[PDB]
Amino acid sequence: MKHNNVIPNGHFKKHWQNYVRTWFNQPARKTRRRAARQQKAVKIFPRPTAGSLRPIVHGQTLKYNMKVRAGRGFSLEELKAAGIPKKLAPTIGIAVDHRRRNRSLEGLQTNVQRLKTYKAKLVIFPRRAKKVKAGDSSAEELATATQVQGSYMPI
Amino acid sequence: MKYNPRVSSSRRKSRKAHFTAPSSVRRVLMSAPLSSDLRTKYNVRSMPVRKDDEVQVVRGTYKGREGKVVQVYRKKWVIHIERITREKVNGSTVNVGIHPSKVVVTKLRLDKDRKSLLDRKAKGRA
Amino acid sequence: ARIKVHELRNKTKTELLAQLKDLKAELALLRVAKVTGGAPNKLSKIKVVRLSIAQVLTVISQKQKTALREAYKNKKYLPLDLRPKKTRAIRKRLTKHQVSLKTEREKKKEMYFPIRKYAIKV
Amino acid sequence: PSHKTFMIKKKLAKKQRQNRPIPYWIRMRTDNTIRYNAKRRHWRRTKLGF
RNA sequence: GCGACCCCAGGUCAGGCGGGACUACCCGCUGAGUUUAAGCAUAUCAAUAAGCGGAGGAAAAGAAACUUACAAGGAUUCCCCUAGUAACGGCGAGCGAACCGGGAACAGCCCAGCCUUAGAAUCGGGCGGCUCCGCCGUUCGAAUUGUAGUCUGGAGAAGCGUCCUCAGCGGCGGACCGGGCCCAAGUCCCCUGGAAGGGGGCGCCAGAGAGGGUGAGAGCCCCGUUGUGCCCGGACCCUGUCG
RNA sequence: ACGGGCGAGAGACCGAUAGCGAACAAGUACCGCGAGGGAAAGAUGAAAAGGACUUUGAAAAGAGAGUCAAAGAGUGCUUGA
RNA sequence: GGUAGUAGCAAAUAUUCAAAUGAGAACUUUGAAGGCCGAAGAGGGGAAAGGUUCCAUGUGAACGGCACUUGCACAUGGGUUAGUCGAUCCUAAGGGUCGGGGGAACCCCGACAGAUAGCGCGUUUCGCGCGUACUCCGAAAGGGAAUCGGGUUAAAAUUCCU
RNA sequence: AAACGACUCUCGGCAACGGAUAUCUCGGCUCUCGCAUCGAUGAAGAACGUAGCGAAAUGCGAUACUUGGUGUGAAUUGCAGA
Ligand SMILES: [K+]
Ligand SMILES: [K+]
Ligand SMILES: [K+]
Ligand SMILES: [K+]
Ligand SMILES: [K+]
Ligand SMILES: [K+]
Ligand SMILES: [K+]
Ligand SMILES: [K+]
Ligand SMILES: [K+]
Ligand SMILES: [K+]
Ligand SMILES: [K+]
Ligand SMILES: [K+]
Ligand SMILES: [Mg+2]
Ligand SMILES: [Mg+2]
Ligand SMILES: [Mg+2]
Ligand SMILES: [Mg+2]
Ligand SMILES: [Mg+2]
Ligand SMILES: [Mg+2]
Ligand SMILES: [Mg+2]
Ligand SMILES: [Mg+2]
Ligand SMILES: [Mg+2]
Ligand SMILES: [Mg+2]
Ligand SMILES: [Mg+2]
Repeated sequence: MKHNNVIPNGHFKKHWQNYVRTWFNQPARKTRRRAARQQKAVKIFPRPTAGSLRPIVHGQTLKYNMKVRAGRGFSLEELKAAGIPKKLAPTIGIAVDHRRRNRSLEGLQTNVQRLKTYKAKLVIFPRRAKKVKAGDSSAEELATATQVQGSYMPI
Repeated sequence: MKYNPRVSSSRRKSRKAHFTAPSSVRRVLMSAPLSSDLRTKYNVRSMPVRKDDEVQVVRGTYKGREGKVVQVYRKKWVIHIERITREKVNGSTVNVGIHPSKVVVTKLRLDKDRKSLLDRKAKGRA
Repeated sequence: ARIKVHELRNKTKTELLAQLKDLKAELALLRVAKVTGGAPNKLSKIKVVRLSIAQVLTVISQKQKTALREAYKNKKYLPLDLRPKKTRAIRKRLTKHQVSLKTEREKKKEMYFPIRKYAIKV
Repeated sequence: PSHKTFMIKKKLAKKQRQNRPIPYWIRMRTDNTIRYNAKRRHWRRTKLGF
């Protein structure tokens, strides 16, 4: 060691050359993920490609509590307030999270309004074509049904 | 430009495939063009060379020679013609190998399979 | 004079056995000729006779196996040599029905709340 | 030795059969690269090590 | 002496299961020293090499006895960042995570226990049938020292209302995959050459000028290449429609 | 995740002392009691047309002659420091 | 490459004469002579070890440290015959094991923690009586059922023939 | 009389020795992608055999360089025969 330099602390004393991960497959990984997404979209047609609806939640800790992001799933309290049975929500594209507690009225009300908007914007095909049930949509609505590619409810 | 992902442009792979081709593939690889009259009549461009086919050489020292094919030596990638031969130092006569791509077929030996192949080739050209 | 497989299939077991015996005797005679400086014409027949013997044996074996398979059809506990080979792991696998088995509550869940067909437009 | 096992004798028989020159017609084959029997053995040069 | 049960013994009894092989990844165990510290013992090398086992196409993990202290997130896994940071360390040499935040992907569930007692409603074997990966009938056996069913904390049981939801089959297609067949254009004139595939002239094809072969740098000699058309077979899964 | 298995596509990589040890009957020949160790070795010509025949020699071969565009390409055969 | 056609070819008493073959003979074969091994051999057989080296015919090159017509080299063929000779059977020092006891496991101890194998009599194949936990490996010199002459091949014989 | 010759050395042509150089390549190395399929129904490995003419490699199992089905459609080939 010589001269005025920062004290070196390179962590290269083990057999590090046997644990090097290169990224020569990055374009291949991107292509494979795009192919998987396209196959999934074809499979779930006409359901939206963005996936199931997610709640609006706050960021954790003082650094991000001013931020709003997407949570795992809607709380049981939110589903009850919105009138959506918890056993039915997953089947109609609504994620359910039985763990999330509701501590404030603002978040619960925001998620209830979000669920109401989703219900207003939702079209449900009947289980059997010739049979129409309570939750099914009219033929006019069903005819003009298409798959949505991007995020239908940006947060 | 090649676009099929299951075909290779590698020189090494193409050479290996050609030089390790089995007899059935070698037969197709050993194709020759048909004459102008035969091409007009059958609406076909080229055919695999057969034993009893009539052939006219169009390249090399035997550019004018013609005759009947007498052997298709697939292992050697050459055919043998009736009178296209040469004399050794001994004085005996040996046939000279000619590559099928360098000859022209003037008369085909026709059978059921040959006619079927000719019809199949003509159908695509329409 | 050549042996045709499709003609062998139309013969009975006794005739096939007699032909096999004749072919074996001819092969033995050809071997004797080979060991006694036989001519190339006789030597070339060894391959033909061996091929004929193999063809006759194959036809006999296939007929016997077909008969055994027919006899054991619609029956459980077949002979091991007549059972499907596949692979060991495949043979050990659970059947499709066993794979699809589930509890009553799971059946009720799939009957009551299956994944619905829906779109998001209006 | 005079006393030998059956298996050793059979192995020795195979070794004797393998100790011969190549057929002459092998050299005339199209695209032939074999010049001689590279695995020839002499009882005094290399021992079988059985 | 007979009978019931219990534990155990012998069966080439009827029908099944297991051992072993491979190494790139994966799971469990065991486990150094060379080396660095300018010596060396803690440390480092390394929770590594060697050694002993166990799987698959991935494995492992996985549905909070979690993260945090926020206006709160919400199974597991992986990537970026956190971060060479908090911490650890003859506080020397060195070592060194996690949460938040942004992304890839997303999926949730099954049991034990109180709750049939108007009868084990459960399951295995043999035998006989059937539209045979299973269903039905009959007969033996397992099981009450508990097989089915309900329940799993997100709940749930019971009671009362609401009248909201729930029951298959078969045909023809689409989607996916694996194959088969045909299909463009010069080998025209002159020269050098053993051989034009070289030079010069005149033409042509091109959604085909990727590549290879043939007697020397070949788009048009041959196989192919590009783009259509037709044909065959799997996967019984997804999807549209029809009776 | 994936230096094994089966099957594919590529490369500003190596070009026979290089590149895997191995472009070849290479994990072969060979060595070691054994555990193990482990090579060397690619190029005629377009086509064998692979040199008939004469002569000298015991023979290997030499001198002529012949094939080929070429033997100033004659089977350990492109070139040959 | 120089060294260099140099260092070396020297232990085991020794060769000689005539003829035959051959292109070629100090080195092959025949005969004669002169010597050696001298029965605890330079003779005649086996065990281990080797594996065709055994026998016949032929021979370009290489090899046989000079040479070769030659041969334990090369090439093509041939050759090893058992009721009696051996293995095979028995057990020795010991080895390998069940069960049991240890062990993460590869594995360790080894009849020591245990319902042994089975063996005899008569039979409607069932009954009766005995039954101390290995009926396994381990000797071509230990133990041990049985062959002798005579003859025979290029090469086998107590094996082939009588 | 140090001339001709021999020797040594040196320079050039030619001929030897050796296999460098150049031009090649059915091989190697590296990256990426697809799939998931060994075994008591006896695997991997190991041995012995098998062709008219083979020792090795490759293949195969006394049906032994292959039997049978199907596809393709006139060869295999070093020689001989069918
Ligand atoms: K500095
Ligand atoms: K039953
Ligand atoms: K239960
Ligand atoms: K090497
Ligand atoms: K040359
Ligand atoms: K001689
Ligand atoms: K134990
Ligand atoms: K014991
Ligand atoms: K003995
Ligand atoms: K006698
Ligand atoms: K000179
Ligand atoms: K076949
Ligand atoms: Mg798993
Ligand atoms: Mg920083
Ligand atoms: Mg995160
Ligand atoms: Mg039953
Ligand atoms: Mg040239
Ligand atoms: Mg073309
Ligand atoms: Mg004595
Ligand atoms: Mg001898
Ligand atoms: Mg035990
Ligand atoms: Mg005994
Ligand atoms: Mg080079």
